[PDB]
Amino acid sequence: PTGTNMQLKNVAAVMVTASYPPFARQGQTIDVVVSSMGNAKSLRGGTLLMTPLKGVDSQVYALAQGNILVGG
Amino acid sequence: NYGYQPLFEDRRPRNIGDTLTIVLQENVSASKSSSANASRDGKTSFGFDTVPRYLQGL
Repeated sequence: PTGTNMQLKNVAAVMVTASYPPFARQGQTIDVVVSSMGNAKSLRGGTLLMTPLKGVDSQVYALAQGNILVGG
Repeated sequence: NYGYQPLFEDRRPRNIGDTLTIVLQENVSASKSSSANASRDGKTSFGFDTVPRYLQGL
């Protein structure tokens, strides 16, 4: 339901950036960079859910999901 | 297929067929007035109640 307040401590909104390689085929894997937006504290031991990756043409090209590695 | 769309730039109409919101906020007021006036009045009077003898012919 709407209206009810929700206070969360384990969720952080992030932006995901990636580099599309030349001559790319479907099924291949690329590395991504995950950067926190808002006022989160740290991303230590986090897990990224499904994320569409779009270019400047507003069309999808890759789906991202995995575990974030922080040096600490 | 769509062209290049910026991320941070505001939603602006850029081609034929895009939409825009117009807020009709018109308020025009004007007036004018003028007037003029003129007046003139005059009155003269002279009398002679008792005329003496030496002025009686005049």
